[PDB]
Amino acid sequence: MTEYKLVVVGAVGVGKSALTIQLIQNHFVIEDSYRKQVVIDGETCLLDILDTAGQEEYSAMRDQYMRTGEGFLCVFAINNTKSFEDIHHYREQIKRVKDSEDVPMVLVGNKCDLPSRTVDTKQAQDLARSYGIPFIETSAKTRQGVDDAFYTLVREIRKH
Amino acid sequence: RRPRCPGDDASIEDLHEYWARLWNYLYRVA
Amino acid sequence: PRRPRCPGDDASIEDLHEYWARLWNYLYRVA
Ligand SMILES: Nc1nc2c(ncn2[C@@H]2O[C@H](COP(=O)(O)OP(=O)(O)O)[C@@H](O)[C@H]2O)c(=O)[nH]1
Ligand SMILES: [Ca+2]
Ligand SMILES: [Ca+2]
Ligand SMILES: [Ca+2]
Ligand SMILES: [Ca+2]
Ligand SMILES: [Mg+2]
Repeated sequence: MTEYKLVVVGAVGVGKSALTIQLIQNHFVIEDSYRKQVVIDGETCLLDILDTAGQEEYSAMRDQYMRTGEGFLCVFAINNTKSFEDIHHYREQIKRVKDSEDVPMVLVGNKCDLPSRTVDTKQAQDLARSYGIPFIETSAKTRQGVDDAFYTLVREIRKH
Repeated sequence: RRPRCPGDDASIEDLHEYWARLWNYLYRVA
Repeated sequence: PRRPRCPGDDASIEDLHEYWARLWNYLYRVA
C-alpha cells in the first residue's frame, strides 16, 4: 500500500479543515491540495485526504466517497462537549458504510491549545480505549500533533 | 469552485492530485 | 486500462461522479 485514503469526520467547527490545511501546506489560517507524500516508519507513502464538510445528509454518493476511505479520523473539540457527544454517531456511520466492525480509526481531540476545556483527556482516553482505537490530542493552530494524528491513522491501516 | 480538468498531457501524478480535489468537491456538492 | 476522458463544463455532477469512479479505477490498475 503506497497510497492511503484518509477521511476526516467530525462536528462542524471542530477544525477538520484546519487540520488538513496544517498537514498539506502546511500552515494555519483552502481547496488547493488534498494530497501529500511522506515517510512513515521507514517507508514512503502517498496520502489522499477527504475533508468532510457541510451538514450531515442522506446521500448515496457520499456513502461511496466515504467507502473509498481506508482510514478515518474522528475529530472533536475539547472546548465543545457536544462535538465529543457526537463521536459515537460518526463511528456508527463509518461502520455502516464500510460494513465492518473493525475499521482503521483514530480519535482526535483538537484545539488543545485553548486554556478553557470542557472535555478532559482521561474521559476521551477511556472512550478510545473502549473502541480499541488510539487517541491523540492535536492543535492545528500551533501545529501540535497534527502529523501525529494522520500518521498514526496510517499505522492503523498497516496493522489491518 | 469546480476543479479544472487535468488535460490530455496530465501525468499520473497530476491525475492523482486532481482526483483528490474532485473527491472533496463531489462530497461537498452533494 | 483505459484512461477516462474528463467531461467539459456542460457536464453534470453525475458526469463528474462517473469520471471520478473511472479515474480511481484507472489509477488503481496502472499502479
Ligand atoms: N485554537 C485553535 N483553533 C482552531 C483549531 N482548529 C481549528 N480552529 C479554529 O476553528 C475555526 C473553524 O474550524 P474549521 O476548520 O472550519 O472546522 P471544520 O468545520 O471541521 O472544518 C477556524 O477559524 C480556526 O481558527 C485548533 O487546533 N486550535
Ligand atoms: Ca441528499
Ligand atoms: Ca444536498
Ligand atoms: Ca451529461
Ligand atoms: Ca452521464
Ligand atoms: Mg471545514
